[PDB]
Amino acid sequence: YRIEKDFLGEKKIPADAYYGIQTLRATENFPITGYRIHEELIRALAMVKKAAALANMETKRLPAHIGEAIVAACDEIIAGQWHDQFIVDPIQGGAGTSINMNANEVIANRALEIMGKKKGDYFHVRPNSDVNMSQSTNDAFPTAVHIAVLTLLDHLLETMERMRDAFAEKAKAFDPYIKMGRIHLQDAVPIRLGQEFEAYTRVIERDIQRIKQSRGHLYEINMGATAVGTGLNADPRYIESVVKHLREISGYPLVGAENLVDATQNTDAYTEVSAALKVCMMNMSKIANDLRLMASGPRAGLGEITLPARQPGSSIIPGMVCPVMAEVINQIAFQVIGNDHTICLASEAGQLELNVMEPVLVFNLLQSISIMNNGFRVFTEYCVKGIEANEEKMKEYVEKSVGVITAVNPHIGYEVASRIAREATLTGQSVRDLCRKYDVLSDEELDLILDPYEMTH
Amino acid sequence: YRIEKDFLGEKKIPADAYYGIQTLRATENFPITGYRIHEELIRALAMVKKAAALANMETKRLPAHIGEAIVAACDEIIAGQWHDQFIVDPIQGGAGTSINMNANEVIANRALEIMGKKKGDYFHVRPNSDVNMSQSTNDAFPTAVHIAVLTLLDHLLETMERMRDAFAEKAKAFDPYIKMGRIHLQDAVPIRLGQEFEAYTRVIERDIQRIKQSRGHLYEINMGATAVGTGLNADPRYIESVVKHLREISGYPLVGAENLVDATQNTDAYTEVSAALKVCMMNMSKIANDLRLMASGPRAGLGEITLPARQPGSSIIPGMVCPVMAEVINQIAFQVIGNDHTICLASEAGQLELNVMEPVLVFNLLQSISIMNNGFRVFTEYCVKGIEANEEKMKEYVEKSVGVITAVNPHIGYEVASRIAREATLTGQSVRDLCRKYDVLSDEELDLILDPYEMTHPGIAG
Amino acid sequence: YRIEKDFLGEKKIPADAYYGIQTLRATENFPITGYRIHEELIRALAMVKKAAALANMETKRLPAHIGEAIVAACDEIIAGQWHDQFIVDPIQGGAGTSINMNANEVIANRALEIMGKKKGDYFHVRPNSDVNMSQSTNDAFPTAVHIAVLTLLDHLLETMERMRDAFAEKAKAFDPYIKMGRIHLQDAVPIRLGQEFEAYTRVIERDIQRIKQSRGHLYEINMGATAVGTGLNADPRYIESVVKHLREISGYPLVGAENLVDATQNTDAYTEVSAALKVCMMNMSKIANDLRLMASGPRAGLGEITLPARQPGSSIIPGMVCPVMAEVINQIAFQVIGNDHTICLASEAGQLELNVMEPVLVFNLLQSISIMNNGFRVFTEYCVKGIEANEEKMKEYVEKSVGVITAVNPHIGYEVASRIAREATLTGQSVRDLCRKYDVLSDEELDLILDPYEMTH
Amino acid sequence: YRIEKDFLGEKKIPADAYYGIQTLRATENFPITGYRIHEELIRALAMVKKAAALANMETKRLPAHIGEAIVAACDEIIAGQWHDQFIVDPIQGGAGTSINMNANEVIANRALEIMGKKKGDYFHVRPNSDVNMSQSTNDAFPTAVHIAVLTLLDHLLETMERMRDAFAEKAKAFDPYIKMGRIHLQDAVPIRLGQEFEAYTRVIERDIQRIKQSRGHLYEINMGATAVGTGLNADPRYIESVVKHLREISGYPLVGAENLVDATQNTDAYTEVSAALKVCMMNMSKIANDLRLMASGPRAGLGEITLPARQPGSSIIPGMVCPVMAEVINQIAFQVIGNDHTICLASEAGQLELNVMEPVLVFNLLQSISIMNNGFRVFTEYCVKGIEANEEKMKEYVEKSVGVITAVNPHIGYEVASRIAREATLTGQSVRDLCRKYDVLSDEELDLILDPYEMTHPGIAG
Repeated sequence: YRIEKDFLGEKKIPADAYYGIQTLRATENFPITGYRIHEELIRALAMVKKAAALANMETKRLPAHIGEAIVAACDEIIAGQWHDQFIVDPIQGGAGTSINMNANEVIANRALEIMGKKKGDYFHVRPNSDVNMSQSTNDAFPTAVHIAVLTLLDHLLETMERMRDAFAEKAKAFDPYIKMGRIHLQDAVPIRLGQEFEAYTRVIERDIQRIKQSRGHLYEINMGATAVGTGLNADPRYIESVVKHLREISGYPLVGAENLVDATQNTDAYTEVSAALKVCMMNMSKIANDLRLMASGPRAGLGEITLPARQPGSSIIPGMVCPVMAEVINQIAFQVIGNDHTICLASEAGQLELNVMEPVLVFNLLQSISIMNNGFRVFTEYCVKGIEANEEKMKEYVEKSVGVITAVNPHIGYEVASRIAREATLTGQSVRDLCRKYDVLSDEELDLILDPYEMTH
Repeated sequence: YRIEKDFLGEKKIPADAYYGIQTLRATENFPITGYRIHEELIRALAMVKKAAALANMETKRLPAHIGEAIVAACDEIIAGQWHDQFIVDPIQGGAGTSINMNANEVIANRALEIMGKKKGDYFHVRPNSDVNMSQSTNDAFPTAVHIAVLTLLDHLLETMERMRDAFAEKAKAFDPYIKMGRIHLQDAVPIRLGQEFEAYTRVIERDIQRIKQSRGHLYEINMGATAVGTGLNADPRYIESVVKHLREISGYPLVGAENLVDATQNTDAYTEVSAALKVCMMNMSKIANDLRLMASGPRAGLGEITLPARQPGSSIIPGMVCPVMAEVINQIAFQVIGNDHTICLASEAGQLELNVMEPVLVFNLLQSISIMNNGFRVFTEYCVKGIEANEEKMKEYVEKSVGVITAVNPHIGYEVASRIAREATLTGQSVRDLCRKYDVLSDEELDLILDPYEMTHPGIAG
Repeated sequence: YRIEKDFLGEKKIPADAYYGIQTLRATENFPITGYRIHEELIRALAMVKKAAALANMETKRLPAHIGEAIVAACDEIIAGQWHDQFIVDPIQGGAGTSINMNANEVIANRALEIMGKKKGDYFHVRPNSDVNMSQSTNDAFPTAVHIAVLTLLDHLLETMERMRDAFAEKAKAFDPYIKMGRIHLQDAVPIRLGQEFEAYTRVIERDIQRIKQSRGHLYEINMGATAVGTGLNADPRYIESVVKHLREISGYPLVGAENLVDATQNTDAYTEVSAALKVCMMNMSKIANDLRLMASGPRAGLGEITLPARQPGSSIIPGMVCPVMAEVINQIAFQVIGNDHTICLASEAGQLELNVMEPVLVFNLLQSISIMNNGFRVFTEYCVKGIEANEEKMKEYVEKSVGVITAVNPHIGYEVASRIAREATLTGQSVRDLCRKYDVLSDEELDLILDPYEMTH
Repeated sequence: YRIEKDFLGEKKIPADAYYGIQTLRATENFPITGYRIHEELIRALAMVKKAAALANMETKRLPAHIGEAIVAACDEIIAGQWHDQFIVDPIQGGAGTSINMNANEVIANRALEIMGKKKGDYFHVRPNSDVNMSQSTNDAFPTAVHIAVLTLLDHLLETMERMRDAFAEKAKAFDPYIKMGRIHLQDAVPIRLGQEFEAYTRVIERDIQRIKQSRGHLYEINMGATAVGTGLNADPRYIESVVKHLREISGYPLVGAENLVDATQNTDAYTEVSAALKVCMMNMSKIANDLRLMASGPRAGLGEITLPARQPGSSIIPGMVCPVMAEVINQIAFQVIGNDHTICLASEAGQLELNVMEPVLVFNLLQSISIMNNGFRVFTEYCVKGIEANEEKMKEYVEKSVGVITAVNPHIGYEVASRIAREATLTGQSVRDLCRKYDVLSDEELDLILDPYEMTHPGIAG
């Protein structure tokens, strides 16, 4: 077992632990969710401390002795080694200092090991002065967040690009199938199933464009802002360097933000991304609700489509297939939305030079992106691609629908057709037979006028 | 065009206008929605200034010649006269001072008229010193709000009490009608339409109880808190009196809040009411969505019920009758909810001794209660009461339904019924006719097992 | 008094009223808020019915007799005449049919008058068959909404462009004033007031760009979609015409949307705009909260700035100036946000070929835009432009702040300065005198190192 | 790697695993958050399956040899053994069937072990037929949730009861300390720090009462509703028993809900609790924001109080101690609220006889209650109890404060004090020293008028 000390006092650290006291304080201070910070944040945090070491060696302020040990340790965390040592709670006080410190304390103790030394020999490698040199919480943490968010969004757009492709196929596959369009859930006018799926396809096209764009503002990073944006204690040479390194390390077209005070106090890049995602899920939640409708049944329901069975839907009803893949999408949407409200609240709570609510914000932000990526992947494969149509059921609905009379409207007028249609719904007779009862159009005119393939117009 | 002044400068007031400069400033300062403050708040504001005058006369500090003129003017605003004059915007800066002052400047100029003077002759009847004596914005405005909110809530509960009665009838009416219960929209086991409507009836019973309770905290009023809650420069005798009067005037069992600092800085009474309403509308929005489904018609949908036509549903489709009464309920719910978020935000934004966001809060609060009361009234009368069943459509679904096999399960055993169920799904034949094809059960027996009542009670249908 | 009839029955219309029965039904059916539909929607509705008349004459299906009377009536409503006759409730059932009908019934009865005839002579001019020809609720109403929303957004961006200009001046004006940056509300490091106002200026720059972009999707309009998107009962010639007219009439670069089924069932254009606005107000609500802080006082408070007095702030405290212009901005933000939640809910509730919740949606959407435009206009003039600084109070804060020791950190190290800073806060002595007590830097090194104008970095 | 099958096909289960195929499917189907379902739900799930076994033995329909093995396995999960095995994702399709089945497949395979068999030997102990007898997803899962929610709420109220005690002490401690009340952040009239803390104390008192009440509706449980609420194929004797057992097992005064259709389709019990919590956190988030203000320090801010340092506040600024305990409260509030929106959305999305969104609902609900209980515990101990006052800083603000003129107003009159107040603002001198400069009041008199207690009670400070 180790022992370490701080203003507050002395603390017993497990000897296996690469994490230090400031992390131990925060695990005691903020036992809130007991989740762990997103994996992709840890990776990003390591990329930053590395670029920071690299830059501090380039400006001959950090000894290459220490910096290379740090760089070595970073590279391992980047590779995915020491994640289990990041143990602070995503929901935490101190504006994300206890996250920054968790990285500082782990990268140090593992740079020690790599110098052959032992953990807690902070003398050789110092969390504050060496790992975190030229840096504050207030530039490292967000710069990480920016890179994390970007990586996840890029995963998202891949998954969505695939999802769009999936819907697009079903557009083509179902293009020739005729069905009843519904409006207020009331039977309206003929439409082809495939036109509905094109509709889905295009809203998704748009979601992709909006989420793509949300990234633009993230490419700007506040590195070398230090405390407030003033960039005190940072050498412009370090600032120029640490960015180029971050650009190389990350593989992202990052750029120093033109105003550092601005990029340090404003959280609008995040609210913007969340906003784009919320929109996305509103759309998808709807499309989900549609599929669940059309798949209602299989007898006392619309029964226009069928979705791949993925599990026994019920515990007591034999032969129960529930639309569970859509359902999960619905539920995800409810998350993302609720998360947006958290994000927004947090974004607003900012005061003067710093927003201290960044943690819960980022927790929800990153969560939102991940959840969607997962939901979409499973939904693309397990449900969407496997959707099948009941054309005979769908054609039947057309053949027994008053609503076809919307085609006889420009010859007979809305008033003469409204009365024929009110009579047909009540008596339950075909529209054709009530047009021959009133003798309002001829039979050879009805064969033409009341022909279902009027969707194309 | 009369001229008035305050420590900022001078303004031209129309001479017709009973409202003063501080109101003019606010109409310039906050031209935001250009709505007018709720009618029921104006009434309440007048009730308060009246109780305040009455109390200030009773403690021999306001001259009876001025107070009675004020009381007279209040009584008219209560009766519904001078509402046109209230012209400040519900969304406004200043924590609701510009509302308080719009009541002060109108009650004064009309108490003037009533004592034979002319408007603007403030020397005699003073907005600040007389109308608003023993009072701050921070006690008059909320105390009004509390009375307003209570009156509207009481209208609401009457409307809902009536709505629950409406649903309850449809529970009884539809009690014998059998249909397919749905689960994930998939066909499950039989249920009677009336059981669904009892479900609606009871959630509403509960909504009523929650909204009823939300009122408790409103009965406490902070009158005589003055600026901050310390109650400084206000006489306990005035505080005791002004409450007593407000109780008589309003009709409500109001009580001075035990802690005035508390009742002046905390807005939790309001967030509490909103909360109760949000819950209410979640439930109703659901019930609405149900009805819209069950009325999916005319042919390509469930078609289990029909809701009264109230208008031509569509402009181009002949014969379209839409569930527009339910639809409006859905839309209201979305408001109430969004409003709760506004309310909550505003309630949280409080700092130290005062919450300055009370206006938008109250705007949304009062709006929510009103729009609900209205939505419910119209929905009760023009939809719920007029709902009818398609019992032959509903019974048909049962008769051609696989899930019915759960009811004849204990008399055939799981093995023999697993095969009858797999056969009925494939062939698509009724399970009754597959029970006498196999001749596992008698016709009389099947009458008793596939009884509307028997398939839908706890027990084994035997 | 007039009398009119429909399936439901006979109705007594005031004789003065240009509105018909279908409007009377809806005023009875939906006595919800008793507001009136936005003025700018009425204007838009008229622009549409006009383009529709014009197009129906061009395709020689509407008699020029009737159409020109309609066009005449439209032109007056456009000019702002008959607004008082639009009396249906913004929150209403029927997906916005009762709005469409209110226009139909007013434009007809006023086209009658302009033919010398009398109201209720629907025989001459028919609400359904003539005013509303080639049209459904489901294309007229949204196409209007699209034009309304665009006009209001354009007003908004003007107002905001002006607001940005206002902040930008204060950036320059306050550039030389030094103050204490605060972080978690704790005193941190020097910053210039003007850097704070640049921060405000740039977040606003960004808001403008996002709101500008939100418009793109609105330019696409679904005109000639009719019921469902299929475009049944609409002649492609009418479709081509009615757009070009709408483009000319409106003055907007409108375009027929590539898919009509898509633009008829998806409400993502609206959720997108709301989203952009919500973000905007999060930012502004913050900036507002900042100003109210810095203007706290005037004695027991920060007292770094002063805002124009705009009214007696209090009823009993003499000499009370409250930051009421900022406060109203805060309150507006709370609206816009809550409205976004309404909009989103409504947008999601869509089912199959139509979203029937469009009304409350549009009510909140249009409201949001208007409220902001108003709030911003008043806030730009009445508060922002008049903001004044208390430099002597702000300089004083610098001169008595431990936080200046962040500048002596790279020479002394974080550990030696953390102890000097913990001692100075407790004892309340200057940092200089505790650096000469420890003799850790010379006096000529402190004159340089602890010099406040380190913000520039 | 054992092999299992159901009507979809075959799967390879690790042999270590007590979980079955239906759980494996769901872990594949719903790899969403990769969180695990709350611990307290697992406990509850086990309590239910136990009461269910017990009841099915008591009604002579489950063999005692299987039931006791089940009961044994439940008791272990209750005791906290087999939680590792619960592996389905809180956010999942299927309305919480995959949770029910994860309990069924684990309790079975471990009841097997306990009757000497091997896992996968379902013949003997069957997930569906035995573990889940007399039960559907739609009664077991919610009944669990109800018990879970109750247990966490009871932890919450203990924590809050303690929190209110904490604030209440600071009310007493700080009762004599005078400071400037603020209004719109502008200086107003004197108030005592302790009055502010009593305000906090009482809002919390009220939060407790609201959360207490939210529980009432949870005590009603839908056990024996089976699929839809009709309760078909479940024996009233089982229903009477299984409740009785759940009451003993859980400790809670549970009761069979009068209407089972109602308690099966309505989710208003949950929206009600969330609502109460949201209100709570609005209040706390405010109180938090207050404390952060008053602790704005060290020099360039209010500096009226100090909160216990709990960590180095900053990484680059030496000496930075931040109000991190309050900050965490703020952040929690934002969660709870956002979660309420998720909950509400989900509650509304219900259709007809079942709400299939119950999982995300419950995930957020349970999360909200937990994170609150934790936030409060740590905030009570590491912040509230350790708060200290800067009474000389606070008294100084009073002594150099214009608003103090409201207190010496009745003894000088409005005319003479209007001029002393305009002079004190300009010159910046204390109003006490301007009262003896003009010699309008004696020093002894000023002691009594500018008394901490006198400036802050109802009355006239004389």
